[PDB]
Amino acid sequence: KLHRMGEPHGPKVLLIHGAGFYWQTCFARIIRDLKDRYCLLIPELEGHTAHPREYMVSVEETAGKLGEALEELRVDKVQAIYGVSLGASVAVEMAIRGEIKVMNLLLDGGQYEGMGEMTEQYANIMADAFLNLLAGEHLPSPVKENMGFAANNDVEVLQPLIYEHITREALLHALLAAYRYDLKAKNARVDARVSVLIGGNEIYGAQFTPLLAEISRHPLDIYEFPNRGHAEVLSKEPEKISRLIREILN
Repeated sequence: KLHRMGEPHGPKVLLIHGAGFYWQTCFARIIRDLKDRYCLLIPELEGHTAHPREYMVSVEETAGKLGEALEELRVDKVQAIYGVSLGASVAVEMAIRGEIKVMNLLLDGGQYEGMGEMTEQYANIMADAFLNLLAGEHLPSPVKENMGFAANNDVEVLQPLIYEHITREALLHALLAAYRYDLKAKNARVDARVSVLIGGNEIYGAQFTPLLAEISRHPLDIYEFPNRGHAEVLSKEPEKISRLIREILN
């Protein structure tokens, strides 16, 4: 389930949303800003739809299926993948598999550790936290502070990104996939230039940049956004993501 907008023959830009998000609300403004010129391809993560017929199994299987959807459209090269949160793990995995050639990765709030048997317990907390946002209830400490929302702006920032018809099972499976992914273990190398977007209020925003740096055959570009938390630039200034994509693609 890969949605296609903008100029079909234009350069290809893939936009991959995160766990609990929705393709159509995550990237509305970005699509509007780039559709004049770019071919925007926007997948739905498994189960992130009104009537889900399946749920996510792993970052690897989601990346594999996406590569097949791209092949359907005869897309074998993309100029950029932007991925937010889990979507950044799917982007990286696409760069590693190599079915499809990837020139640039823009990774916003990626988490790539691989929690092994703690995966279940973290997924369940985060699942509940995210659904609670739909009630306007705040994230539990220390998650709230770690994600960069000590000002209690987590509801105002994240609530608009949570898919309003998401089911807990779908969200949970996506989070299990997110937390299970272990990038270090792959001993991977990517050709893509990697750019990392980091919100300055994310307490551990830079934790994974060393890992990404040994993966890329090219130096990393880091983009810092001050007083911003996890996915805050996407939520409230997606137009800066648009500008950055255009800039990197020149």
